[PDB]
Formats: sequence, structure tokens, C-alpha cells
Amino acid sequence: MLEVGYTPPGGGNNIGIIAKGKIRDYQHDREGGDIISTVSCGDGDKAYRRATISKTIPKGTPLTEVVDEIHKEMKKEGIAKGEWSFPDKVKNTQLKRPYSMCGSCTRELDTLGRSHGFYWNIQNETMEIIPGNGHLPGSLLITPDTGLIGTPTITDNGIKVKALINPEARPNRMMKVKSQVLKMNRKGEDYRISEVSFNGDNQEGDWIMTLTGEAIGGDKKVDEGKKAK
Amino acid sequence: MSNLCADPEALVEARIDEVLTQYRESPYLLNLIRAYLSKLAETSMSYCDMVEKFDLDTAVGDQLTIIGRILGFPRCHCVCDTIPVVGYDCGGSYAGSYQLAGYCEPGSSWIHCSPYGNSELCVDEDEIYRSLLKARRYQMLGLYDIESLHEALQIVWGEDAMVAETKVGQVVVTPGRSLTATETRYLPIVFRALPIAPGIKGMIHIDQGPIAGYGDGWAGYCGGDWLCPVDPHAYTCS
Amino acid sequence: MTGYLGKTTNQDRDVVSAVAQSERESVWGEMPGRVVSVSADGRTVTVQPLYKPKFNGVPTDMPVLQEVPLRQALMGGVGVTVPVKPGQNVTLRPQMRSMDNYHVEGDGSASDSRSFSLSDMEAHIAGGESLKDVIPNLDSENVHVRAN
Amino acid sequence: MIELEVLDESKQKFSVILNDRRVTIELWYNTTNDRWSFSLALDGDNVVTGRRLVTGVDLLAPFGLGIGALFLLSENGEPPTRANLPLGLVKLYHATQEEIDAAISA
Amino acid sequence: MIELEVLDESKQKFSVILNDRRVTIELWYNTTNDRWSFSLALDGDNVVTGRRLVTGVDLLAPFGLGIGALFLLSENGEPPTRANLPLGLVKLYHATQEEIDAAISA
Amino acid sequence: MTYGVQPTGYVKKPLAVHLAEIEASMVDLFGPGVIQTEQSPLGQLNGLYADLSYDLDERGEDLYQSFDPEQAEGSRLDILARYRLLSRRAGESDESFRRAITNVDRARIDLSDLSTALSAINGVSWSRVYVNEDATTDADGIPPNTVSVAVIGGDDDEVAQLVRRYVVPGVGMYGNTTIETTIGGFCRRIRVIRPVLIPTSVEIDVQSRPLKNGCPPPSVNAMAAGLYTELTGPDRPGNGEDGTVYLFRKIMERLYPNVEVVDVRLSQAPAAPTTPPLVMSFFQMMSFNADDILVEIVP
Amino acid sequence: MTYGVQPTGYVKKPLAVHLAEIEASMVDLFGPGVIQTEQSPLGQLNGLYADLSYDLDERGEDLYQSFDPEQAEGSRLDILARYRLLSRRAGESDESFRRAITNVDRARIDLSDLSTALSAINGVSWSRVYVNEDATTDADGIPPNTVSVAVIGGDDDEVAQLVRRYVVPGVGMYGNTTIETTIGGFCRRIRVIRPVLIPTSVEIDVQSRPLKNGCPPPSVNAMAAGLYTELTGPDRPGNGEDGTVYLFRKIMERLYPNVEVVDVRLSQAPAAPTTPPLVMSFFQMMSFNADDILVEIVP
Amino acid sequence: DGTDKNKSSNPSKDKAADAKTADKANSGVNAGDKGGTTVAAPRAQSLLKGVFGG
Repeated sequence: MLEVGYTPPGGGNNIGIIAKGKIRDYQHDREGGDIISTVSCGDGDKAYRRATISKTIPKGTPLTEVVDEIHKEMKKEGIAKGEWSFPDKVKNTQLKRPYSMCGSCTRELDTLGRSHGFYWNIQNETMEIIPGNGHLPGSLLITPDTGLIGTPTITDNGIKVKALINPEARPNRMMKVKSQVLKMNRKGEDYRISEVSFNGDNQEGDWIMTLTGEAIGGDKKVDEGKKAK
Repeated sequence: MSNLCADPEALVEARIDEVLTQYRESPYLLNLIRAYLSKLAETSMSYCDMVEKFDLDTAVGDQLTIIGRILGFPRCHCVCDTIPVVGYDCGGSYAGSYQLAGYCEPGSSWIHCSPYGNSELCVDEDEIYRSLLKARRYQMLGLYDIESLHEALQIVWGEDAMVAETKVGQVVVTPGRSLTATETRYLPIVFRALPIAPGIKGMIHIDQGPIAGYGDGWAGYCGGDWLCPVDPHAYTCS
Repeated sequence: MTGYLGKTTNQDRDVVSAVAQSERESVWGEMPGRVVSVSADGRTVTVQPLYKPKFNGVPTDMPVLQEVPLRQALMGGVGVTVPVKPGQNVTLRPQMRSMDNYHVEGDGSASDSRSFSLSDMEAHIAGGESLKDVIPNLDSENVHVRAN
Repeated sequence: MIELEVLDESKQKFSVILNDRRVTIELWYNTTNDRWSFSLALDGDNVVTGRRLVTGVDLLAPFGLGIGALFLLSENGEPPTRANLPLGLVKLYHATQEEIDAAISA
Repeated sequence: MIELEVLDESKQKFSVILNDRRVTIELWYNTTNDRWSFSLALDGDNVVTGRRLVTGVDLLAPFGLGIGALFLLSENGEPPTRANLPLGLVKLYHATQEEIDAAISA
Repeated sequence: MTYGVQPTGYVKKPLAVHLAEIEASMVDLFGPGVIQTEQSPLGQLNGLYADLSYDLDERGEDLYQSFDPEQAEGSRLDILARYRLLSRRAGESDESFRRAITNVDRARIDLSDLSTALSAINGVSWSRVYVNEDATTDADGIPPNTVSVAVIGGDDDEVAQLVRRYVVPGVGMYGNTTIETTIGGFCRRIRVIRPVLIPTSVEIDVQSRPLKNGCPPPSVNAMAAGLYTELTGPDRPGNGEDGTVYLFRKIMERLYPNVEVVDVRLSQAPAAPTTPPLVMSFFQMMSFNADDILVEIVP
Repeated sequence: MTYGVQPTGYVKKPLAVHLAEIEASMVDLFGPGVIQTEQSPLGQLNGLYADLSYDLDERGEDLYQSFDPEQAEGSRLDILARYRLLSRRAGESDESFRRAITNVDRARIDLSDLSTALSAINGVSWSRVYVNEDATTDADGIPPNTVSVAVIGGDDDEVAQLVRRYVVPGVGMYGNTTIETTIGGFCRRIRVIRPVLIPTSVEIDVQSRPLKNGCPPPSVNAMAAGLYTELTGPDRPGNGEDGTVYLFRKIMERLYPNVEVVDVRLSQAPAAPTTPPLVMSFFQMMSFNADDILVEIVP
Repeated sequence: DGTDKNKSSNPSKDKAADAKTADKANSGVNAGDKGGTTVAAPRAQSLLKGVFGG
């Protein structure tokens, strides 16, 4: 657990979890005489290593019961279930021929994604699934009146926005971004959240987060970008 | 709870208090705002009559129908009965094949009414449907004992009602009073609402008067009568 | 394997062996399959192979492989044959490269330039059946040839 | 449906995703007749050019582009003028064929 | 079981993993009736909205959401108030179904 | 105060009534000389606030209909059912679940609690409840003062533990399957009916009766598939229901009123169809196959 | 809609939205240049509206919540409890009352629950409950559709109240003793069984058999006292139980594994010992005395 | 949005002039993912008996 936030003299508490940690590697350091303890942690890191499944799976079985099946083994390793939103093509597909599973869960999780074009990820010991062109419910406002730093920087698909770390910002959500520049950039307001970056300090380096989002179209679909085979 | 809401004039003035000093004495602007806000406050007051309009002891009309459909006892039921039909008997008397109504009967139904066209006697009086729902509360909970069936009967019929005998599979009840025609016609529906265990047959006293015998709670020579259980035909024509 | 030590300070070694691992997944190899139909010319079989690779954490099915070159144990026609019927088990083998028009033309090179495609499977008699399903009467001392 | 913003510029050009298509719409004011015209490009090809923006009708019906309907609306049918269209007194809306069908069925 | 901290804010929102589901809870105070209310969304889908916080009952029982029991307690059975809920004089708890079963069997 | 909650329902004040009240308030404030035409600055304000007042009326109607199972939907439909502590079935629609709460006829409001709790069990495809409450055995074979249950599916332990708490002590059960149950050490043997399915072969001869030479009867397959659906639905023939010409005609005309059923023919498969009735005992049920049904149009 | 009454419940609208909607509506009426700032008269109207409408929104939420017993609080909670037959006890807080409104919607009248209550009454040293559910009279003499209660000790009035609280009307009561208690002035004729204790003389002959570990066979008086305690304990032979070789051999063997039983002899004091088939009617019970038990080892 | 100079600014708790109006205008404070403090085994069992036992 790495809990970050703002604790103003009045107000209240804004502190929430931005990263839940399974220690990766630690190492002290002297600079003058100091001792800085540089921690690295683990994200689903018990599942990226020790999760191995055992599956015979027959024909006719729908195309989601076994995301539950794989989550059984990934749950033996202490992973929680997030929101799963499959593609519509996925929700309705059935089976002609049987479905090997022997080896490593994450490895053939990746082949899953490459094979039906969907995203899955682990966000603080909770595993979410979304479509490539879709996102999950939950919106977050970023404006010069709501924590905006500089540009809502424009990109090919969407934006990359800096702000003060303020905990809700999760991948696979929606951010509504307003400024005095995006209007003449004609860029929308709603964007999916794909990349999240947290950099901060307690004394000098203010809490800063940067969010990369790929724009949602008029169709309520994300601007995927040209996937190269 | 308690008083949910207050008088609209209280809410509106509570908001008028928040006006600015430069407008505190603008009678046209303040009265315009009062006209626009008092109407909304008055519209919303009307909701504070969705609180006890569903009280089982005093509900009427659609509010009682809604309670009945929550409790699972509808206002009307299929029966083996020639429901009276509102209409004229060609004055003195006409042969016909129906029976007629005269502005005061629970069997309110026309030729063209849908429940009537399929034999659904519909309970129109609230003071009887309310009693039927109060009794249905007992079937709901499965309170089949005497100590509960007696309160079911007190509510349906009156203080003189009693439960008489427990033979093998057959239980007798009595209102303890002469029944009026409305109650007589609705009687088949009373035995669908009373708390009597399934597989056990409900009876009714013939004269609907208190039963006689020995002991503490019954009626003697004056007022009592000899028992005679008869089939109310609550579910059958036979 | 992914993430030997943790969250997001993923070693450059991890995110390179992960690419090698994924590309090692991508290659095809053997797998058992069920014959769906047998062409009248007797060299291509419609096969519904019994393997699904891992999709959306769940069974999806890769489609019935078509015009799969059936491969009897013959050289120049001189050899042994087995009567292939709808419902039997074959083993599939992909090639290093596809051979589209080495079968469409016999002059010998397919379309673009790949390796190891799903669309390059030969079907073979030996290697397809399951050990659960028992083939009876395995003559274990004498060379046996069967017609049933 | 989606509302399309109009800037207070005589000539302008934006891009929107409609029915999974990248659509480039370019609006320009004709002062000689005091009107707005629009050109529409689907995937780089200008399929529509020089069409007047008029209220109350589907501007794309003649063309069968498969991207739904674009239409102008106003409180009382006031025509879209130089001042009126940027201010939002007349608004530009896009609706899909599905939404149009469901609304008709209503 | 666990205790869920309540901030001194008339409207607050947080997320917790209950039975390995991401449950987002939103509490808001209603001044007119002086009572706290909660909405619950299971992994981004709003499943419970506008329920009143009441002490001594399971708040999630009607819905069969499969996320255990969410209940409020106080020493002398007071009702939750703007002042009393954030101060911890009334505590919000989550109990897992197995724990509930074990207590009932014990 | 004729509006709001009235004995006939929630009566809505019309938008025009709202606007008239607002105008009457403004005439008293500004005088008879005020202008309120629908296009004036004051008329526009009156329109906006009349719309807001009517929207409050809409909320009132919503709050009144949220307590009415016939209009309540979703989680509040479940909360209403929680008064009798009923529960919804998986995938069950609001129509279906409101029929259970209302007890639409049911033909006997009693034992509806048992009928619905039974249907709420997992796996129970079909269920039915019977009673013989006289002092004599009925023609169906049920002894007097007895409750009979017919159920398809669901585990016997769960079914019997449920039936035991609905059937009181002193009242017997009639059936062909026995389940031994125990609560607190006392053992009651619950008898239920697990109807035996007799495959039935059905052949129907129909005639075409076009209502005013309009839409003609549908194809033979389009009729056999519909008849199979009707016979497999929740209104399928029950146990002890003999197959008669009436039973099938009442279905064929109802589904396709432009068709006259001339000759029904039934048999116990694989035997040849013949003259009805096909007698089913109280423990037997007719089971139909999508192929066995045949329909033929006769000149 | 997104606000108001929805399937998930009541979606209350924020004050910021209440204000923004009215500002947008005023722009629709008067154009985007209309001045609505905090200081202007129209801004005064918008702010006060937003406030009042948020208040009305909150009152709507309260009224919505007050239809659910699990959220109502007070006299309205009483209104909703009266649909399930509960009256707020004097001084009972809303918490305790809302807890009380969580109840079986089904009778709790199982004979296990009857017997448990019997065992709890003072003086009731022994009790057993039997039921005849079949349509035929069983061999023990219980008429069909009847519940028989055998009890020893305990006051008769309280036990009669107990039996009539658990046996529903229309179910018979078999027994030998009649009791007459009044509730609501309604005297009933409650039939119970007060078993007839007839003393029994028992003689058991056993063969000592050393165990596999090397234990010594138990003494005569230990055998005769361990049998007395078991036979006078809560697991005693009940009424209508025929003292038999099966019964006594099973008790003796289970108590003393290293001992075999040769024969059993049973009689009634003073009648001399005879074959072990002591016949008992459903009303009689086997009684015992410590001295009337004789055990003796057989070589 | 609040950028329109012809409209009022958005109601927020910070700029409300009273505690009551601050409560009414509180847009909402959203903590991140939370972990509940565990309850000791005996206290938890006692509380569960108190609640779900009757």
C-alpha cells in the first residue's frame, strides 16, 4: 500500500491508494550521509509468476465462464476481480473444438489479447478487462479550475494531461478535460484513460500525475489507432 | 417518522431570507420570486399525501388495491355465482336470464365488464376488502393456529365470531351474527383469505349465531344454538 | 516469465524475454484433429482440429481448416493407404513457410514472405487419437495390418 | 445524438467519428447570400461539396453515405445566419440511423 | 470483518475490494431528513442508489449482490447523523458471508 | 384539492392548469394591464416555471408508482416482494415476477406461497400443487386431507426441506417419490410426484378458414413448431391430463384462429397414432418431440 | 431518465446541476447574452430556485425511502410493519423494531419445535411426539391425520396451551387423558398421553470375554447399575415399546463391549421372569427399579 | 463549466458562505481505494452475534 493525497489545514483528507505493493527490491543509499531506501514493489506480481492453471475445457462452453476459470487460478494468488467488459463479438461466441491449457497463465493471457483484440490488466491486485475500442464507466474532470497544469496536451488520438495527483485516476476510465486552448484545438472533452504516471515528493516536487488518453469518438468508441499486424 | 414537510410559505420565506440587501425591499422582484417558488413548493406538498394514504387501517380505492397486490390478494376472484347485473327488470318483472342491481350492491357489474364476463366477482366495498387483506396477513405468515384464526375472524366478521371444532381435517367457524346480503355474497371469498392450513376444509355455522354447549366462553339457551357445519363452496360449484 | 521482481520497475530483461516468449507462443506445431469431410480426389481433408488456443481467457475456436493436404505414406503413388472417413483423428503439422501455390501450381512458392503459418498444415495418420479412447486388439508380437 | 460546435469563424474545419468513420466537415460562410455551406470528406475523399446548411432536414439524405443524419435545428425555425450559427441560436446535430429509427417508432 | 472509515464530508466516495470485487461506495448526507445515504456500484455499474444508512440491519440483503453484509452499529443504538457518523460514534462495517455463518453457528 | 393522491390514483395537474395558476398570480402582482403572451419576457418565464411545476408533478407520479408492483421495476420490484419475502428467479422478467407477487387468480390464493417458493428452487423446470381437502378420496387417487406436489428437477433434499415447512403436521402427502427429511431429529417422509414422461406421437388434420379472404394460414412447419412451443411452455399439459381432441383444438385455434382442427390423432410412441383419448394416470405426463408432431391440411 | 426514481433507486440531483439547468433554460429563453450573475435579479432567482429545488429533491428521496421497512423510521415504520403484523412495543427504539421486522413468512410449527418446547417446561421429565399422516390407521392405534403427545410430569394447563399453540385446527389429537384449559374463554378438550408406568423385572445372562488389550470383565452390580441409569435416562424405552431381546442386548452390548449377552428374561412385578417380548400397548410404559435388575455371568 | 462570465460561478463547498450551504454544495470528496481496518476476532464475533443472531 502506497497512499497518496492532500491534507489541507482545513478541508479534510484526500488520501487514497495509488499503488498497492508487493515488494520487488529494496536498497539503501548514502548521499553525504543520508540513507534513502529505494523500494520497488509488485503489481499482481504473485500472479505474474506463481499462477498456473489446469484445464481441460469442452466444446459448446460460452466464452466467459473460463475467464472465471483463469481467474480461479489467478485468485489462488490473491488477485481480485475488477470490471469485465468483453467485445460484443466475444460475448456471443461458442465452440467447435477443444481448448488446450498447459503452462503459464500470463503468457497465454497475452495471446488471448492478441487473438481477440481486447485489453486485460491488473490495477492494484484487481484485474480488469475491456475491449480495444471501449472503456469502463467512471468519469473524472480536469480543468484549470479542477487541477490542470499547462496544456491538455494534444496527440494523434487523444491527449496527455498533467495535474496534481488526486487519487481517483485509474486506467480504463473516462476523463473530461477543459481548458482555454482545446477549444481552438477543436479537441473533445471525453477521453479514455490508457496510461497513468505518478511522480511526486513530500517537500519540493509537488504531487504530479500525467494521464494519456485516446479520444472517444462520436460513436462512444475509442480511437484505437492503426494496429500493425 | 414525523412531519415530513412544512408549509410552503415557510420554505419560500426561508429562501427569501437569502436574497441580497439591495433587493430586501423590492416588492415587485420579491413577489415575483415568491410567485415562482411558492408554486413549486405547493406542488411538492402534494406528495406528503403519499404517506398515510397506504395505511392499512385507513386506505381506500387505488391505495387499497396497491396494498392488496403487494399482499397477493387481488380485489376479484372466479366463483360459481350469478353476480347481480346493473340494469332494469323491465319495471315490474321480466323473465330474462340475469339478476339486477339497485344502486347499493357489492355485485356492481355490467354486461360488458371484463371481470364479469369471466365470472370474477370483484370486491368493491373498502370495508370488506380491508378485512380480507387483514386476514390475508395471516395466510402470508402461516399463522394457522386458533389463537390467530380467532383474530382473523374478529376482523372479518365481528367480536362474536368464533372457531368451534377441530375434527379430522375439518374446522368450523361462525360469525356470531346474522349476515347481511353483501357479506353472504362475499362469503366464498372470505374462505380464500382466512388462515386455514391447506388440506383442511373450512366449514361455517348455519345460522351464523354463537354456538352453544358448556364451559366458560359460549352462549346458553338465549342466544346459542346447536352446531351444524355446512360447506361454503369456496372453491367449487359442487 | 513476466515480472521476476515486480510492479513497474520491470527489468529490461523481463520485457525482452517477454517478447521472445510471445513470439515462441505464436509458432504452430502439432495438434490432434477431427476429420470433417474428405475430398473426392482424396488428398485434401476438411479438418476441425481439437485444439483451441487461449482466447479471452476462454474457449474460442479457430475455424475448420480447409483444403488441408492429406498425406498418405506413398512415394510416386507406390505405398500404403488408409480409408479416411469423416470423424477420424489426424495429427496436423505446419510448415516453416506456406506453400499456397506449390499446390495451386506445382511451381513452388506461396504468396508474400512468412514463417510458420496456421494455413500450412499437413494432415497425417499417426499422432491424432487420445489415450483415453482405446484402440482394441493391439497385436504385440506379429506385424499386423487391419481393415477394421 | 451529438451536438457539433460551430466556432465564430467564417471558415472552419473539424473531424468527427460517425458510425465508425473518420469524417472531415468543413464549413464556410457565403457573404454574398448570407449563408453557410459545408463540404464533407469520408476518409480523405470529398464526397460532398458546396451544400447549403438549411434547418429541419437531413442534409445527407441524397447521398447514401451510411454515416447517419446531419441536420440543423432552432427554437422557431430561424435560418442559420453568420451571427446565429456560432451563437447556438441555431444548432447542428448528428443522429444515427438507429436513433432515427427508434424515434420514428416512438 | 472490517471497519470502513467515514470522512467528515457531507458527500464522499471510496472504493474497496469486497469478496474480491471492486465495490465503489458513495455516501451523501440529506439535510432535510438529516440522514446519510449510500449508492453502491459493482465494478463501475451502479447497482444500489439512494439507500438510507440505518443501524442494526444488513443494508445489502435485498439485492443478492454477493458481496457480504454492510451494516452500521452504535453503542446505544443511536441513528447515524451528520455529526455522529464521521466521529465514529456510529461505525460502518463489512462482514463476509463465511464470518456471518461462523458467528451464527457459534 | 382534486389533484395528487386520490382514491382513483395519482391525479396529475395539467400543464395548462399550472400555467393558468402562474398567470393568475402575476395578474394580482402587476395588475390587469400586464402582458403575458407566450412570446413576451414574462410569458417566457411563466412557461419555464410551469414546466418545472409539471415536472414536479411527474416526480410525484413516479414516487406513487414506485410502490405499485404493476409499475415498480427492478430492485424496487424486489424490495416490494420482500414484504412476503418472495425472491426472483434467475433471468426472470418483470412481468413474470409481478404475476407471482399479485397472485393473479391462481384459482386458489392458498398454497400459492408453496407454489411460488417451489418455483424459486434452482433447477425446478416445472411444478404444480394439488390438494384433496374432503373426507373422501377424489377420482384422481389423492386420499382425503392431503397435499400433492409435482416437480421436475431440483435436488430432493432442497425440495423436501422446502415442502416440509409449507405442509403442516397432521396433513399427508401423496406421490410416487419419497424423500426422508430431518429437522431437530424428527423425521417426516415427504412424498412428491416426479411425473413419468410418456413420449406422445401427435398427428393433426386441419382445415383453412380465412377470415374474410385475407391472411391465409401459415405453413405446416410454422404450425408444428408453434404447437411444440405451446406444449413445452410453462402451460404444458400437467400430470393426469389425458390427450383429447379438445385439448389440442383449444391450442390450435388459439394459436391460429384461421384454422379448423378436424381430426386429432394420438399415440404412445413408437406406436401408431389412433383415436383419442390417450389416458394418462396421475403420475404420468405427455412428453412431445419436435419431430413427432405432424400437421396436415385437408380439403 | 438519469435522475429521480430509477430502477436502482432514487438518483438525487446535485445543487450544481439544479443551478446549471435553470441557467441553461434561461439562456434558451433570452439568448446567450442574458445576464444571470450572482448580483443580478435573474441570478437571485436562479440561486433561490436551485436551493429550493435541491430541498424538494431531498424530500423526494426521503419519501421514496419511507416505503421500505428497512429504511423507514418511526410512525411510518409502524405503517409498514402493520403489513406484517408488528406493533411497536412501548419505548422500543426504531433499531429494535426494525430488527423485529425480520421474520419468517411461514409457520414455525414443526413437531421438532413442539418437542423442544415440551422438554423445556418444568416438571416435564420425559416427552415424545408422534404423528400419523397416512390415510390409514397405524398399528399403534393413532387415527389418520393426528398428532399424539406423550408426556410425564409438568403442569397440565401449560402443556395443553403448548400443544394447542402448535397443532393447527383440523388435526386430531390421540391420547388417554383429557385436559381443559381456557384461552379467550375458549375451553378446548386437549387429549394427551400420561403413560401408565408398570414395573418391570429384568434378568440378563452374559458371557465374559477378555478384550484384545487385557481388560477384566466388569462386576455384576456395575452391569446392573449402568443398565438402570441408561434405562431411566432421557434415552429410555418409550410408551408402546415392547421390552425385547433386541432392546436389552443392544443396550448391554453397547455399554459393555467386552461382554456378550446369552438371553433376556422380562416380566412385571411381582410376576415371575418369562421370555423377553414384554408386550406393551401404546399407553403403557416400561418402568424399572435398581434392585429389580439382576445380571449374572455365564461360564 | 464556470467560464461563462454571464452566469454565476459553480456552487462548491469551499466558496459557500455557511456550513449548511457548504454541506448542500459539497461536490463530493473522493478518496482512493480504501482498506478497512480489521476487527479483532472476539469483538468481531460478538458484534456479529449482536447483529445477525436476532
